[PDB]
Amino acid sequence: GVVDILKGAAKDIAGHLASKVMN
Repeated sequence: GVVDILKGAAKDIAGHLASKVMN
């Protein structure tokens, strides 16, 4: 289940990062 935790983390990190890409 570690993946769920790790991946769930990338979502928050990559989420904010990719947020600027959408523009």
